[PDB]
Amino acid sequence: NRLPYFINYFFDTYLLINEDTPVGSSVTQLLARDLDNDHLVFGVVGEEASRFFAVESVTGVVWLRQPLDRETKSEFTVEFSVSDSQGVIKGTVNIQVGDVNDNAPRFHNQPYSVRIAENTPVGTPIFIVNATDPDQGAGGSVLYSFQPPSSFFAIDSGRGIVSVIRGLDYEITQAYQLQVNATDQDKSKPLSTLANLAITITDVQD
Ligand SMILES: [Ca+2]
Ligand SMILES: [Ca+2]
Ligand SMILES: [Ca+2]
Ligand SMILES: [Ca+2]
Ligand SMILES: [Ca+2]
Ligand SMILES: [Ca+2]
Ligand SMILES: [Ca+2]
Ligand SMILES: [Cl-]
Repeated sequence: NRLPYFINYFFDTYLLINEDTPVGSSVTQLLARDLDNDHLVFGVVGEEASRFFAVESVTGVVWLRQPLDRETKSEFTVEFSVSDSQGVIKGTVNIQVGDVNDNAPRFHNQPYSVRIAENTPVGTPIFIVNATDPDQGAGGSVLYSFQPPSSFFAIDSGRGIVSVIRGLDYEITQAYQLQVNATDQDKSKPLSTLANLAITITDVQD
């Protein structure tokens, strides 16, 4: 009696599952060959595997039980089983959760407040802002801008540096309530968030 064996590509390489996959969704179908043409029955082995993947006994279709996330867990290995009526064969399948852009940039220590004198020289960096993004590639890289734009302050798109660009005057304007806007470079469906930045201006002699 000749034992059964798997054939699918994802026993040598890896199986990709995009993290947006609704639960109850089929992820693949396990395919095996018995040389003696036995009606094979498939299963899922382990408890790590079994709380993620349910396997249709006969068809070898594999579907998703608990939802996926790459922010939590990027990759993990799972072991599947196929029966010969007398003997179980199992094989190691490296899963890899495929990323999507489901995280808008997240600020740290907002709101923001700065205090500078009217005489602050033009080009003086006065604050630095930081927004993180955990996503993959352009989903997880940030670009800072003002919103609306400002005439008196700029912000470095790369490093999030708030510099002075037009000279200030206390007798004209004693405060400036700006909104820093952080955005990710995912060209198809991008995300963006806002932080308040309240620059108070201090009087001097003129
Ligand atoms: Ca056999
Ligand atoms: Ca996610
Ligand atoms: Ca993601
Ligand atoms: Ca993102
Ligand atoms: Ca990042
Ligand atoms: Ca003045
Ligand atoms: Ca003054
Ligand atoms: Cl805020």
